Amino acid sequence: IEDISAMKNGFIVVPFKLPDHKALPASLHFMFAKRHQSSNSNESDCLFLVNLPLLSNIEHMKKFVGQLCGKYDTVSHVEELLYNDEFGLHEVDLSALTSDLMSSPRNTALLKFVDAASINNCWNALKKYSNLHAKHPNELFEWTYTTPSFTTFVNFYKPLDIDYLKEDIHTHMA
Amino acid sequence: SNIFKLQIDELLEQVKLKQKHVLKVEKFLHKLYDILQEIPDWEEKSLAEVDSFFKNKIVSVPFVDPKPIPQNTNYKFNYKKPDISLIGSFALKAGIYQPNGSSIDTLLTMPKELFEKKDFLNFRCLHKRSVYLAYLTHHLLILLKKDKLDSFLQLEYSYFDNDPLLPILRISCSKDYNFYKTRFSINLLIGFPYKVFEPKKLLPNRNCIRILPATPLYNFSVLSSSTHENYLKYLYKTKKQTESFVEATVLGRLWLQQRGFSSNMSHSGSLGGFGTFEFTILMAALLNGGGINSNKILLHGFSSYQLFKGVIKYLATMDLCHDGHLQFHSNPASKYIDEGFQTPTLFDKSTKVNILTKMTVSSYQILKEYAGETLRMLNNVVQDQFSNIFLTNISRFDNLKYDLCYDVQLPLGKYNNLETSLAATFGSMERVKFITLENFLAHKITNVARYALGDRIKYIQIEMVGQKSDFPITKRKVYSNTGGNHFNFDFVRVKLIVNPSECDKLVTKGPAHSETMSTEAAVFKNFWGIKSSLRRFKDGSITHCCVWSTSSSEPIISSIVNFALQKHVSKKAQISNETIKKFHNFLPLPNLPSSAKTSVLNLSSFFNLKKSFDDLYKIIFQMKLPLSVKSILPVGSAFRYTSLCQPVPFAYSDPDFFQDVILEFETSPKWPDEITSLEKAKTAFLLKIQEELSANSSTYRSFFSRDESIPYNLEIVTLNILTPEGYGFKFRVLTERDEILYLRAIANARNELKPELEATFLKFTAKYLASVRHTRTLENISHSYQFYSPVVRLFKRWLDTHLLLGHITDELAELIAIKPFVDPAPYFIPGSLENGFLKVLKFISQWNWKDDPLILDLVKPEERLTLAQYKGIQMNFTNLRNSDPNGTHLQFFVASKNDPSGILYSSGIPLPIATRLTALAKVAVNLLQTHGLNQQTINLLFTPGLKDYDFVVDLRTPIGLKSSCGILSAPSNFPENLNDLSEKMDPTYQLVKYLNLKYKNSLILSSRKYIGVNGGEKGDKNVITGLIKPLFKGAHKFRVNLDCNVKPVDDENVILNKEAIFHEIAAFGNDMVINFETD
Repeated sequence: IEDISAMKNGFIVVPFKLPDHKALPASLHFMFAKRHQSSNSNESDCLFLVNLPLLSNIEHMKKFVGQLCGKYDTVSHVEELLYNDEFGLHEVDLSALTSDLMSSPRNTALLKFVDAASINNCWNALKKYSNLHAKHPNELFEWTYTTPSFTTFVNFYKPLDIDYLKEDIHTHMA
Repeated sequence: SNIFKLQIDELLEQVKLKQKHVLKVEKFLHKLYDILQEIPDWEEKSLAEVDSFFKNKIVSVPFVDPKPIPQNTNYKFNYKKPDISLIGSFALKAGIYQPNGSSIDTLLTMPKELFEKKDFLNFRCLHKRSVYLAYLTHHLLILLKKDKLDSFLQLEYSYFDNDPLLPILRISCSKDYNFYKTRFSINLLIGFPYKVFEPKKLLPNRNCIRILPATPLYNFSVLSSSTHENYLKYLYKTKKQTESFVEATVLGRLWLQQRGFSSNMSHSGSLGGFGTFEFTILMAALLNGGGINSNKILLHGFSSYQLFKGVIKYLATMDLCHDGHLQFHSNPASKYIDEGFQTPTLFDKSTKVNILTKMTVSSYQILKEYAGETLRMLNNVVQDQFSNIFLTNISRFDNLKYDLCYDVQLPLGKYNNLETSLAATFGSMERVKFITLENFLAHKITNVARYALGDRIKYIQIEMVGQKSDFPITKRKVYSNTGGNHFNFDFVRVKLIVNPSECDKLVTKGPAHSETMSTEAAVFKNFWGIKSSLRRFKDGSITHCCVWSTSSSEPIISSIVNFALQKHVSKKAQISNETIKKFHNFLPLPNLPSSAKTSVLNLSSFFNLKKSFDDLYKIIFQMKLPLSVKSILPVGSAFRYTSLCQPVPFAYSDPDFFQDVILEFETSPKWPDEITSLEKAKTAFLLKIQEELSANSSTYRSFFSRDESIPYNLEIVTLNILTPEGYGFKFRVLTERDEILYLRAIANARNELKPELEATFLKFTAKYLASVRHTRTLENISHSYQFYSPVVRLFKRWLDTHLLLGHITDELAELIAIKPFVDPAPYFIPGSLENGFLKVLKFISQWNWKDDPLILDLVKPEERLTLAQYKGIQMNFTNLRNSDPNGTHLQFFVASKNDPSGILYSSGIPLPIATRLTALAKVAVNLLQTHGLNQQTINLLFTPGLKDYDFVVDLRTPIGLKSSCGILSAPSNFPENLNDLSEKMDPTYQLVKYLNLKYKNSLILSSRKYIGVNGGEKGDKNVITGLIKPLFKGAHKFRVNLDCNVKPVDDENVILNKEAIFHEIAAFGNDMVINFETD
C-alpha cells in the first residue's frame, strides 16, 4: 500500500530507490517535508527535510535540483545546504561556548529558497511527485550515485596534508 | 567491627531447624537401637566354618587384604551386648541441612572378656569386628523381612570415613513410617573398650606385624575405632565449661565445609581428612592449653567469633607438621615438643593417639595457608567479607580452587600385571606401611610430584576421581574394573597451585658438584638420569641441572610432570591437559623470529617497543622548541602490557599499533584562552616537532591524524612517528589550560547541556589525565601479578568474540580483570591462565550491580585503600544508586584510588551490552558447572554469539590482514607515501562507530574490532550485529524529537525504515559488506 500521500500536518513523502546490493533479493527511502517562514535571515522561506541519507552534501542534492530543473523548468535558486547535522558532530559550539565571540532539530535539514514562486513551485511539484509515486512507484527520476561517500568522507586514515594544516594554523593564529 | 555478630545470628537463623527435622529422626533412632538391644547373643565358633555359614547366605563379610585363612587364624568369635548412647554432631546438636545430607553417629562398644589382650597382630581384631557386624546385619535383614520395612530403607556396606579398613553399615532411604526430607544416612560403627593394654605400644612407630616398619594407619585406626567416647567425655566436660561451644563448632564446621575439608581421610586421594570433631577437640586443647608457659590462648568467658579467631590464629601461626607440635592430655594442659614427625601431629596421654594421622602432609600444608589467608581476610577492619569467609563454596568447581589439573590414566591391567606395569616397588614393607595400593601410589605420586617441582609450585593435591566409598552386599569389597584396573578409581586428578614467579624457569638446579658427590645429588641424578646434566654458567658455577623447551602452547610444567610420570611410576600411563593447549593457542602468536618457542609470561616484544620508544624519547628530548618539553611519557596498551597481538614491527592492521603517548610543556602563561586556538597552538608545537624530526632524524616517518574521540572539538590533531624499529606512536599535547577550560564550559553551558558536556569532560579525563596513573599502576602491578597480562589478552579475545569490546572500554575490562588479582579472596592468586580467566568470569557472573560496588586497591601483596576513602567510595556509590536505582545509564561502578568517582570508565555503555556481559558470564558459569572443562566446552565458550541478536551483516576485506597484523599461521617496510596504510588497515570499527553515533537513539550496532583474532584463519571475516531499542517495539506516530528512520504505511503509524537503512549500510561499505541476514 502506497496511495496515502498526505499526512496529518503538511508533510510530504518523497520516495526514491536504493541501488543494487550483492546479497539482496525494492529498497525504498522516504523523505518528509514541511515548509516554514520567519523574519530572520536563512530560517525564512525554508522547507523542513526529515529522513535524509548518509552525508547528503551539496552537489548531489544539486543534481536532484538540476534534474527537477531539466525536467519541469522550475524556478529554483538553491546552491547551498543548511543545518544538516548528519552524524552528530555539531550539537554544541565549544569555541563560542568558551570564547569571546562567534556567537549567534535532531536529524532534520533546512533547505531554503529565495522566491515565493520557488517555494510554491517546488512544493506543489514535489506534492505531485508524491502522488504519482504513490499510485505508481515504477520509473520515477532516481538517485544517481556517482559516489560522494567514498571520496568526500574517506579521510579517517588519510593523513592531514602538511601545507594545508600549516596554512590553517597560520591564518587562524593571525 | 559491628555487623559480625549480626551475621553470626543471621547465619544461625538460616541453619537452625531443630525440632521438625529431628524429633521423628529420634523416634526412628529409638526404634533402631531398641531393635539392636533385642538382637541376642551368640557363642564360640571358628572361621573355617563361619565361611560355610556365610557360604550361600545373602549376607557377606568385609575384611582387609589379605583375606583370612584358617591356618594362622585359629580364631574365635563371641557376641555380647553393648549399651548405646549418642555421639558427635547429633549429640551436641550441630545438624547441618545440606542438599547432600550429613550423617549421624551410633555406639557399638565392646565388652572385655570376649577377646584377648593381643589385638596387635595382623588385623584379626578388625576381622572379628567385621564378622561381628556381619552377623548383626544378617539378623538385621531378617528383622527387616519380619518387621515389614523392606520396601523403603536400604542397608549398605561402606568404607567408614573413606577408609577401606573400616567397614560400616549405613541405612539410606530409597523411593508415617517412610521418610525422605532431612539429612539421610544412619551408620553402624563399632567401639572397643577403653583400657586394653600396657603403656608402651601405642606410639605409632612400633611394629609387631609380619615380615621394623611402623604401621601408623593401623595403630591409629584401631585406636580411633576403640575410643569414640573419651572424646565426647572430655568434650562434654568442656561443654559444661564454656557457653561458646555450639556456635563455635557450627561456624567452624561450615567454614571447613565451604572450603571442602571433610573428615573422610587424605591418604587415598581426597581433599579433606580434617574435620569438625578434630577441629573441636583441638579447640578444647587450645582452650585448656596452647602455651609453653601454659598460656591458655582462649578464655571461655565470651563469645564465639573471638574463639574462632583464636583457634585459627593458633593453627595458622604455630606449625604442627614439619617441626614439632603442642600435645595435650585430658584425664589437662598443652605443651610444645620440637620433634617433627613428617606428619601433622597432636598427641595425647589419656588416649595416646595421633589424631591428624588420618590426614596428609600435603593437606595440612595447604590447610595451614588456607588458615593464614583467612587470618589475612578477617584481620582487615576496612572491608566486610563475611560472604567470602563463610558463604561461598570455594571447592564446588575443580579449577577456581587449583591452578593446574592433569589426568593420570593408569591402564595397569590387573593386580598381577602391576609387577611389570607399575614402575615403583611392590613389596612387604610398603604394603604393611601403606595399607592399600590406592593410598600407597597416591602418596608416591605426591612425592614424585613434589620432588619434580619443589619451589616451582606452591602446593600439591592428589585425588582419585571416581572413588566410591560404598559397595553392595553382593560383593565382599568394591570390585569394578574401571578405567583399566581392579582398583578403587578410574583415573587420577593431579592438581597444583603454583608459585607464579618460577613457572617457566627452564632450569631446576640440583646441588653443586663436589668430587665425592653428595647424597642428594645422587638422588637428583637417579631421579633424572638421561636428562640430568653437569653444569656451569656465565658466573662459573657448577651444579646439576636439566633443561626444558619452553613453548607458547605447552608450558614446561606439563612436560616435567610428563617426564616424572613416564619414568618413576609407570611407562604406559597417559598425561594430558588439552584445555591448556586450547586456550594457549587461542592466544595469538606474534610474527616474531622463534615465537612458537617463546613462553606466555614473556614480555619481550613489549620491552622491544619500549626500547624503540626510549630512542624516540631521547631524540625528542634533545631538540629545541620555543617552549621546552616538561614530560613526554607513554600511556598506551603496549606500555601497560595489555595488547592482544603483542606488537611485531611493521604491522599496520593492528589497532593497537599506534600507541598513545602524551607530552606536556612548561607552565607557560601564553596559552590562548579559547579551545580551538589552544588545539591549533598545540598542533603548532607538533608541526615544529615534525619538521625538525624530518629535518634531522630522517629515519623516522611522520604524518598527522585528526582525533575524533573527544566530542565537539574538531581540532585535535595527533602526529604519528613511525620508528625504523617498526612501531607507531600517537603523540598528544597536554596543557594546564584544558581541564579548567572544560570546567568553565560546564559552567557557562546551556542548562540542559551540562550532562552532555560532562560526558565530554569524562571522556577527556579518561583519555588524558587519569590514563597516566592508570598505566602507572598497571605497569607497576603486572610484575607482581604475572598472569595478569595473558588473562587480559584472552579476556579481551573472549570479549571480542562476543564483540562487546566496541562498547566496553579497554580500561574497564582491565579493572574487571585486575579484581581477582588485587583481591583474590577467598580463592588464591591465579597461578595459571585458565584459573585467572574463569575467576574473572565467575566474579562477573556472581557480582550484582545495584547493592554492591566494586572498589579495588591496586597494590602489591604484603597506598592501600583506607577506611575513610573506602567509606567515601561507598558514599558516592550510594549517591549514584539513589539518584538512579536500577542502572539506566551508569551500569558498572568500578573504582580505585586512581578513580574515586567510578563514572569515568563506564560511561556511555548501553544496557543491552552491560546485561549481555553479565548474562553471558552467567551462561558461562552455568555451562562450566553443567559439563566441566572440556575441549568442546572451551570451544563453545569462545564461539561467537548465536543468540537473540537481530542483524548479521557479514563482511570481508579485499586482502587478509594477519600477515600485515602480525598473527602468523611479510611486512617489513614503510612505502614512499604514508597513505597506503589506509587501504592496508580495516575500516569496520570506525564505520560501525559512525553508524552507532548516528543511530544512537533508534538502535545500537556492533562489530568485532580485531578482524582476524576471531575471523577465521585467513583473517578476513567480521560481523555487524544491530539491536533495535525496546522503545521501538510498536509503531509510533511521527513527532519531532523521536530520532528514527521512518516508513509510514497509514496516516498515523510509522515503522523502521529497515530495508533502506541496511542497504545504506551496504552502500556505505559495499566493498566490505558482502552479506546481510535478519536473525
